[PDB]
Amino acid sequence: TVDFKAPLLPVTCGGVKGIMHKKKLQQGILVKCIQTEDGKWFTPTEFEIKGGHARSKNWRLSVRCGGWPLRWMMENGFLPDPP
Amino acid sequence: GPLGSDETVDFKAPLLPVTCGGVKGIMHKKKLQQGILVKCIQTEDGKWFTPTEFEIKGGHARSKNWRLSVRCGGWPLRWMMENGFLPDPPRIRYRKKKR
DNA sequence: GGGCGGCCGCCC
DNA sequence: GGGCGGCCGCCC
Repeated sequence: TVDFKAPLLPVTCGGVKGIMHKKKLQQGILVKCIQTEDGKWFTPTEFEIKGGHARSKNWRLSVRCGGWPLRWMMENGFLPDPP
Repeated sequence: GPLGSDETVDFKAPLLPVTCGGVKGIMHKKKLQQGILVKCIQTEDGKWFTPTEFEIKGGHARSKNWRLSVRCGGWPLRWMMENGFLPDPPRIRYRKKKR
């Protein structure tokens, strides 16, 4: 279940599940903000690689929330776009 | 279905009437040849668009392929290219140096 | 290095 | 014909 407004977002990338912490993402892409079910932590690009999508080189499209690319979440005000 | 419309259009002219959705514009072949990021399509209000900008203006952003969503005489621009009526624009506006 | 636009094959 | 995901290279 997905609440777009929640501080924690369930995300997927190539079938790998994670939990994204918006507060950590807001600190910039060098901060690990996505935690997988074994407790490990990933930056957005690291999670893109983890999900098999290294070649796409765009975590904003490769990482999904409820099936939506994170880019769509940013476009609709649900997720900060890190500067 | 896949064919063009019934209007007469000269496919060899330097300026082509193009359409995307309901939106009409004029494509300047000489500008398209310069590179894909060059504004080459002028709408009637005078505003200018690149091919992908024109696709978005025409309501076809989701298509992500101006070669099929932009038309001339009903024909997709891909058909115009396949038959030598339209150049395929370069990605960049200069010749790459030996690498 | 990273953002992001362009290409186009594959699906529906 | 609408749709969109995988891939990659241009450039800030």
